[PDB]
Amino acid sequence: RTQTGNNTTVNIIISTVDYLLRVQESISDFYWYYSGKDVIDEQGQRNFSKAIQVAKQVFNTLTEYIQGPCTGNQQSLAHSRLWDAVVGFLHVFAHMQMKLSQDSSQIELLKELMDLQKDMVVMLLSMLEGNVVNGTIGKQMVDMLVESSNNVEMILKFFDMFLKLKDLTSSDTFKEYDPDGKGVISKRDFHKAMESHKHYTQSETEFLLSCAETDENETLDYEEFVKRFHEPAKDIGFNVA
Repeated sequence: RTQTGNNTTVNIIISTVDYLLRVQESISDFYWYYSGKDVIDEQGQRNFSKAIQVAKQVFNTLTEYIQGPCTGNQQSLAHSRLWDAVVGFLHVFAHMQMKLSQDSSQIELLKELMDLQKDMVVMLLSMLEGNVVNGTIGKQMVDMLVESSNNVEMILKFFDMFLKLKDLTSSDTFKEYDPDGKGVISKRDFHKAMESHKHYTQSETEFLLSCAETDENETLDYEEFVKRFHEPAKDIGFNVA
């Protein structure tokens, strides 16, 4: 952050945030290019993976900058352009979560995105280290949240909808559909089960049907379904909570 003995000082901490903003703008633009298209092709999907890797590394670097309650670095990121990048990532996460989940071919891209989201939330938590009551960092972070109100709401609804699935699949009223431990259940039984559970609205039910890949027998493995969706939700939502 500050080279005391040197005649000239360069803020590497701020430069890292500048690069993070520059790369998040490119990620948002590439998202907006792929938003209209129904499917993301292989080249775009790999470019997403490469950009997510770069952004994850930058987020880890910022987290290492700010941990060990480094108050100077925390104050520098507080006044830097980090909040705009966080808002952009929040928008991208809120929309790619709803888009990629429906498709069954971008599972790895969804996992990479969830890991990036987890690292962003870890960076925010490290910002909130050594916090004081009515501090400036908390005020700026809540301002960022209020600015990104809709995206956080969509992310939280996503997390709740995929966290209730563990209770749904552990319920006995769903367990009677699969009397054995084979764990393969039909889409018709799945739709009847979630409607009987009645903790899911119609929109949530149809979204969960869409998020489950269909085979020739119209049967799905709810074990792999829940292990794919619940656990990333149980981690990232815990960090957000």
